[PDB]
Amino acid sequence: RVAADIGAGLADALTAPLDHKDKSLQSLTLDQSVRKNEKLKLAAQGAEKTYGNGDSLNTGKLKNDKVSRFDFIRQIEVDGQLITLESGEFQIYKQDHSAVVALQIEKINNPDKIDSLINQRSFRVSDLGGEHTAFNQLPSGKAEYHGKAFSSDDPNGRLHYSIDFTKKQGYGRIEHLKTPEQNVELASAELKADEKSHAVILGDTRYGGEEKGTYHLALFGDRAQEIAGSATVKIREKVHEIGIAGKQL
Ligand SMILES: [Mg+2]
Ligand SMILES: [Mg+2]
Repeated sequence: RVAADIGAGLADALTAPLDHKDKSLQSLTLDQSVRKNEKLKLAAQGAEKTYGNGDSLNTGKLKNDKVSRFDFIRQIEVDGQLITLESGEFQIYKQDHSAVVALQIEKINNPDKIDSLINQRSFRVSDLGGEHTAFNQLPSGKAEYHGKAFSSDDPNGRLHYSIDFTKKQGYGRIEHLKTPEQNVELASAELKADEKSHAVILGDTRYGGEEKGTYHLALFGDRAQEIAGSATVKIREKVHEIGIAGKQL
């Protein structure tokens, strides 16, 4: 009930201009969710907007600490035809300094009939952004983060994570997902700078006392108020992706 209470933010995000006085995070650049030859149509609450690579999503209009959901289609022009490559649901979790996007795919183009769709489900974490914390401007001390872990058909996992800025080390946990084996250790890993000199943590996921995949957490906010990113976990023969985001209380 509370999770489903997203106000009128979906229609508003699709139809309103960026207003930097709106509640932060005010916008997210869409880069991973739509590639340069593609277009992404998001629809909800009676509205629709077309996005291309590099376009801004107006997260300022969306509810904080909730997953906002949009129906999407992904299209491309190929050989004189407008082809739908994917259709599904675009899920975005909004915080004060950060946002993370996951895509639940429902249909893809038929590989043998490109202008028709077939059912084929998958789930991936795509865009991740906000006010990145500069690695050279990290806060002092330590911090604990609480928030959401969301995977395919399961938005009710929890994230708990601890960073010691002085030791430049982080570790944490994914809890409460319905699939037991998704509730991985986010094993201790080094806090370091990425290519853009942003503070990030790249670590292993573990379950059953073995490595099962990797996780990526980026720090956001001038005091690293928040973290957001993704985790992968291999369960049987399949790799599962999990969106994760949290904030200091
Ligand atoms: Mg544009
Ligand atoms: Mg930067």
